[PDB]
Amino acid sequence: RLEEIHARGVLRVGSTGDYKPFSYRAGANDFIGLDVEQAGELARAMGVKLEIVPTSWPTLMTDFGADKFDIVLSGVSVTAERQQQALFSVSYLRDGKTPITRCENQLRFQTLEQINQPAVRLIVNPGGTNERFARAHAPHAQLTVYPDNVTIFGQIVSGAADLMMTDAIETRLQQRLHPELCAVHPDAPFDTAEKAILLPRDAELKIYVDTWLQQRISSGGLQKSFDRWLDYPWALEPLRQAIDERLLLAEAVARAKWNVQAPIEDLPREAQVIAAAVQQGRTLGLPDAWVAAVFKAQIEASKTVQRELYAKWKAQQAGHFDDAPDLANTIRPQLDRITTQLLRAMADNQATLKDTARLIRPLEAAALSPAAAAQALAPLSAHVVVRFL
Amino acid sequence: RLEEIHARGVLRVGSTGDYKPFSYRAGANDFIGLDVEQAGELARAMGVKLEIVPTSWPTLMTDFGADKFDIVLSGVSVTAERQQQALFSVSYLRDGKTPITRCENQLRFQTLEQINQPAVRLIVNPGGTNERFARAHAPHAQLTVYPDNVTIFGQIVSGAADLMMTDAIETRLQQRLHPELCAVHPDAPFDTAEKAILLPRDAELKIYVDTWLQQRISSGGLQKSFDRWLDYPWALEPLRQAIDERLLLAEAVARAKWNVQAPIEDLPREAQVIAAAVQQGRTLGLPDAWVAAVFKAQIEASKTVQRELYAKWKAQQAGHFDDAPDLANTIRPQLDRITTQLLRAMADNQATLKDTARLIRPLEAAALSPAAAAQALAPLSAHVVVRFL
Amino acid sequence: GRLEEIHARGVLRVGSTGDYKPFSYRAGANDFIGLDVEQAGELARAMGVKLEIVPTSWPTLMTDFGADKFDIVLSGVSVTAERQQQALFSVSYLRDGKTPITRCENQLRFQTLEQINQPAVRLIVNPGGTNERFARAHAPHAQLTVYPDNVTIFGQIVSGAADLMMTDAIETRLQQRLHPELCAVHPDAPFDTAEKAILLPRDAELKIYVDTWLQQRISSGGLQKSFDRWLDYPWALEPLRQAIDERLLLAEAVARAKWNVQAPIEDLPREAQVIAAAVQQGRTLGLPDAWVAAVFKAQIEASKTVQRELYAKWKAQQAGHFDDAPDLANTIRPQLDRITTQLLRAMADNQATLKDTIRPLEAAALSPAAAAQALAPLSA
Amino acid sequence: GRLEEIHARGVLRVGSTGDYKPFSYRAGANDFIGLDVEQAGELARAMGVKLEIVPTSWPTLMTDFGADKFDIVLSGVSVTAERQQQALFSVSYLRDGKTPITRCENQLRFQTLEQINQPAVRLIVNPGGTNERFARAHAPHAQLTVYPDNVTIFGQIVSGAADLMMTDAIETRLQQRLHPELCAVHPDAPFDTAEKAILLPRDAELKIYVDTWLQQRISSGGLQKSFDRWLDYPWALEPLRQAIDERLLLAEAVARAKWNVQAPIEDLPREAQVIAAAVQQGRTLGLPDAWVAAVFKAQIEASKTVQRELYAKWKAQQAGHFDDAPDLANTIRPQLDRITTQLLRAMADNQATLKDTIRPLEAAALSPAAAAQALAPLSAHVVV
Ligand SMILES: [Cl-]
Ligand SMILES: [Cl-]
Ligand SMILES: [Cl-]
Ligand SMILES: [Cl-]
Ligand SMILES: [Cl-]
Ligand SMILES: [Cl-]
Ligand code: NA
Ligand code: NA
Ligand code: NA
Ligand code: NA
Repeated sequence: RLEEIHARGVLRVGSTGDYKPFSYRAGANDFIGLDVEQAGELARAMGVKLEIVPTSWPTLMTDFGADKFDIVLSGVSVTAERQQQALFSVSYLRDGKTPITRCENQLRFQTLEQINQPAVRLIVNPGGTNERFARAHAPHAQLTVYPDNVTIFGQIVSGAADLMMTDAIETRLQQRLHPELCAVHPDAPFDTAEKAILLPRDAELKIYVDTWLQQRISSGGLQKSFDRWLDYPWALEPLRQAIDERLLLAEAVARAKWNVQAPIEDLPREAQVIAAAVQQGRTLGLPDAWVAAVFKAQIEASKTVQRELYAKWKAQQAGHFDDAPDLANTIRPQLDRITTQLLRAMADNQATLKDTARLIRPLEAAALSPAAAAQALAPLSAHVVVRFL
Repeated sequence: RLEEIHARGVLRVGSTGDYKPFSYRAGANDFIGLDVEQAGELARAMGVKLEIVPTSWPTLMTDFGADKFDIVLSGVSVTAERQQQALFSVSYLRDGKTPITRCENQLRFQTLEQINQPAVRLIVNPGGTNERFARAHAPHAQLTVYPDNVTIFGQIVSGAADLMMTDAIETRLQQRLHPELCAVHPDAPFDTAEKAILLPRDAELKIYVDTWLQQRISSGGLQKSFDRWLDYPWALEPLRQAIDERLLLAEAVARAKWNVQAPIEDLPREAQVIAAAVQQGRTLGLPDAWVAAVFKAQIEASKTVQRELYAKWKAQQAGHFDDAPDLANTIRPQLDRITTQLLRAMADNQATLKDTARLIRPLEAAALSPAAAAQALAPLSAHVVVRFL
Repeated sequence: GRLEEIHARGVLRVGSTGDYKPFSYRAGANDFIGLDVEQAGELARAMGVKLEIVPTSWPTLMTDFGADKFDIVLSGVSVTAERQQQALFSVSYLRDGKTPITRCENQLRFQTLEQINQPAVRLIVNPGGTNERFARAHAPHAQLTVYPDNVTIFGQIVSGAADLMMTDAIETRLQQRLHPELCAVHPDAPFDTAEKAILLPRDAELKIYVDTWLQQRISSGGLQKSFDRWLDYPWALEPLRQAIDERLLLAEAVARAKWNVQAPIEDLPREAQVIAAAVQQGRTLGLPDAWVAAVFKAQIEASKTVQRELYAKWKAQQAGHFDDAPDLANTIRPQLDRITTQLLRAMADNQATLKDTIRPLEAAALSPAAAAQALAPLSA
Repeated sequence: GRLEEIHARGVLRVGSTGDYKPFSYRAGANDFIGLDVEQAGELARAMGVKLEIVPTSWPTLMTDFGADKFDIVLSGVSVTAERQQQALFSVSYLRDGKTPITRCENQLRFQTLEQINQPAVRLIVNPGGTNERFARAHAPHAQLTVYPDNVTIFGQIVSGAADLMMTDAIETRLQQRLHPELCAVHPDAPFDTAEKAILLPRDAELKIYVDTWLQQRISSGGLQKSFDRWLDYPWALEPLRQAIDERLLLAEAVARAKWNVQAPIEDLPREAQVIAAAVQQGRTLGLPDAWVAAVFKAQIEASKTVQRELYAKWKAQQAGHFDDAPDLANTIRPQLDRITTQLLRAMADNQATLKDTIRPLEAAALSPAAAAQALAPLSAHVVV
């Protein structure tokens, strides 16, 4: 197998994309997380390209049998069912299952006895170890099997189920994401399992991966990676998406203004944007001085992109952009939607935004203008956020 | 002393008003809580009126020495400094100090050793046992002293301090109020203290109070009171304040409209109120159908008050109300402020509003119109809140 | 159960340290006395069962609890959080806490925890305790010897071997009476507060039972009464009683030895010497002679009653020679003279206490008549 | 410390149950052997300190840990969450878990947990264990006897007293060799998974030390090697050795008794009868007589060497009469005949195993020469 990879020139890696902090699909061709980073390092070490292949827990082993990928790096628990068809690496992590529920009912679900009874509405994603564990250790409970995820933890928030039981590390993270949810004794889970790399029945590969892993572990490199991706501000990932998406749109804004040969400064639009942001921010209890600064920065950043393009296009004496979207009817609506998103992210994650060596990953739109990207983030640096509050 | 009370005809009771669930000043002449209810029962038993006298922890004993009140019922810990000047009753409760912090950092602050070091930002209210305990058992930490005890737990939510150490029962409550906060091992506090009634140096009174208390305890009456005031929806208390204050203003609205003999229906104002509420609600992620229903009800309730008054005043041939405030300039502004408050309370406490035998205390404005009061609350009954979500 | 498990087993097992007058004192044997032993009694009666005191100590307190060696603990136990981890408590029957005890000269040297907490000062505590925890927390700079017997620990202060101890203010009220040289430091204004309550296991129905019982006792004045009794109780007399007891138990050996040589029981020379020597020694302790003579006459007559009963028994059995019987002149009579000393010193301390004024001696097992004889001149 | 406290104290204290071949077996005495005893050894050497095995058991495992009876535990301990509460673990040196073992006829009767979990079936486990927890969780309906000795528990299945046991697949691979009548049930496909690792105390510097040590051992093939050694190790011979040992230690009593009557050491009648009776009994067990005779000749000659050494010692001391010396005819010789039985049965089981292939007997304390004599005809070459 190891030769087939070297020949094909590419490591195909299964990843569910549903399991923060291991493997998350933020969109696009944009997977992030611990096990995505590791897949990266392994590819580099073999001297080949990486390809993430999407999978899911229900489809995991059938996708393996169809040879859709070479390995799976996705916070996979070593289990015996899986050992039937597959090899595993040495473990890189030790975890296992603990409950997550609304913060009121933490005491209602301390024990498997408390949990295993017909009163209780249990929820799991399908295919999983999470499904197997719920069927084995809580049969009497009422089990809905809910075939989506990231939004499965919504079902508990909204009272539609009572609790879920999942890996204690998933639970530590989801309690940060949903403040209304709480992890149940995650330092003392109900059981133990290894996390390791799913491999095919090929011993030379297993030896390769294991040697690789043991090196990474002993040298501190995995420990480092674990620190990064747990202290990673998963909560700020929407905030980042909003700032990012808004800036990338400045390209379209420029195209449209260019066609009408509008000037870049549009003082009416600036006043409205800021005035409307402040109003919306007051309803969310944000202070106005700060909201204004934030949005001033967003505008100034946009305008830097615009100015760079206008310069370029004046030099070209460029003409008319044919599939440029409408400013009033398409674009400006999108921008106003994002303003909302951005303000809400500011409102929720005021604490998370004061931590300092817990820091966001870099914007896509530094590709477009690194200067503009800096401008946009400037008033969300911890020091100014503390300055305001 | 017991005779001086009977003579004066009034029991003067210290209460800090800062310590849910014992003693809270919701405004006004409006104290509520366990120890306010108890002060009530003691007054009744002596056959006298109750007067709450405001105090605070910093002023507690000086206010006692100035004979500003007879006793103090306010979740007061028995301590030796206080025993110097004062008697105590028998205990009605046994507690003591445990940390509260963001749900992430539960594990960071399990122990006093973990807590007592210069990295950590500790916060306490002044005057207290809480201040004395933090100075004695955690000197190396950074201690900000933040002189308002109701909004102090905001400072932790918002990352401005790391944790607070306070009575484990206060911590049980504040974790319910702020879902993002979590109590640290409140079943296993760092220490123990009695809660009891602060009394003056007079033995006949002490015997009276103690006999009273022992009766209340043995008969189940205190146990009952404890159940009530812990299951009391403290979270919904602002929501209730907003609905209440808004309805009480309908009295002013009627006075003003009466002077101009305006009609009660104003369909423009109705459309604007609802339209503006829905908009604001969208920014808070409330669903619009529900916000509209809620506010329809608030309007219909206002109009019921108006109609009752108009009828009354036609019968009286009442004249002109001289100090009636301006509708456009004074009143309608206030109403719009309260709309904001009300929406935010809806946004936060969607879960709390689905619990059913945890129910709010009755509105002040049932004095004005019980029918209107019913109308206003109707679309915040659990069944309709669940119907919408 | 738990309340049912007790009713079934037919016995209430109660922890008691036996080291903490006036709550719980082990005078020997199966012979516990004090406030909390009396209370354990009343609770047993109320449940309609027998009482069994189970010995414990402060260092072993909670491990003994976890091994289910007893049902409850009644022993002047402070409510503390460590103990609340494993256990329930009753309602408090007392509110107290820690205050210093020191020699009466140095009362003013140790008014405050600042005065106390410094490296000059020699502090002493019994181990296991709240007393140990409090000394470590509130006086770390002082020099701390940990002295593992709580009854004779107050001797160490008297004798200058430590400067002070810090303990429950009620313990301090008592020990200042027992050692006239020691004085309680502001016991009406202790350094802190604690509840005393009954340690219970994690069973709510029992807690409700005990609490209802206790609240009754408190509200009716019955606990207040019990407190008055057991503080005004003449604790001073307990060594005197131990000495009379030990001396009488030796009459068994005396008889064995005399039997082997078939000596007669009455020995008028020995009687005169014993009394004469007691009186002399008593004069040095300022005891009046008439009284010492009476006391020791009684002790002699009591011894002889034991002897006579045994001689009768042994004549009937035709018992032979007792092989491991100690020598009279060389082993036994020395021991008797040692105890005479102890007995006289106990008399000398408690001359006042013996105007005010009892359960049986251990040696009522041997001869109840002799035991009566021995106590007779400590009436009145 | 902790690593410093060990270096200071000069000794590594290691828990071992002594009940779990091939990891940890207590043959007696201060005589532990196995994979994890060998490893404990290597770790001690690496720290530059002496080893002390501290006995423990599964029921007492964690309480003994909390009482600080030892530093670490190396005993084929599964990583479990209960244990993680009080304790750290090393990296795993093995991945295993539970599979059935039963008589070779009933292999097909117990393929699945469904087949196993029902009231017809007589299940057996040792207590304290993961083995007990797993049987209670995954097979409640079965009849569960809890049999508190883990070495002879597999006898109960052989003898039909229970139907099967469920235990670590590696334990099952070994016990099927030891009892030919028993068979492992799909040990390449267990019902579940667990790590084996070293139980450590809450001290991170030590954990780093042990882990670095272990990762080296693993990556270099040294643990794989050690696994091969201790599975191919002739465990069958350990009872045989116990019987030779016990029999020789009795020669001390034999001498005491003969000394009191000043009997001579050589007794050619007794020799002929011992050998004659052993051969007869051996024929019923299908042992060949020539070999049994050799073995027992050696046992006799070895006994006599002990006797001679003691007689010499006692003549020099002019020792007198031994007062609590047992009777020869009535107490001792019976015991010797009981052990002969044991010894022959151990020979009968391990005829194959005695084509392969030792440490000292306990009775080298008594006479090293005699101990050599006793073992001499169980060198391969004499099994001609
Ligand atoms: Cl998994
Ligand atoms: Cl207080
Ligand atoms: Cl405490
Ligand atoms: Cl205590
Ligand atoms: Cl006295
Ligand atoms: Cl195990
Ligand atoms: Na010290
Ligand atoms: Na005194
Ligand atoms: Na053995
Ligand atoms: Na069963």
